[PDB]
Amino acid sequence: ENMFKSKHKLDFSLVSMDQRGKHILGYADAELVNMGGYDLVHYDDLAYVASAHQELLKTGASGMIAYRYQKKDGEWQWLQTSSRLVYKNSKPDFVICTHRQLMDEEGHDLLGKR
Repeated sequence: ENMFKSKHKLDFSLVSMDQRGKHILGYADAELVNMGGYDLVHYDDLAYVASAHQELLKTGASGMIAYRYQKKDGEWQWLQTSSRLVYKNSKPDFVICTHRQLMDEEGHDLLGKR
């Protein structure tokens, strides 16, 4: 359903985002090129995304229960992301992420459980 995917480097910087994700967030391709992994992450969620970044690179998978990504209009879009390392050859190559939109009341309910 309203789930979208995005490709990232191992440092979490954006490589690609599907059209559904760009419609939800409101950004064009030129606005997301060479965009850092924490660029649009809410200040209150920097440490949380950072720890899931460490779990991802050490284990190969990670799950972010609820965090905030700033939309182009200024509003905050709560997300629920599942990250995984994709292997080219037999080395970690890039990161694939599967997100899901969350309502404001839903993301704030998960804030105390993440």
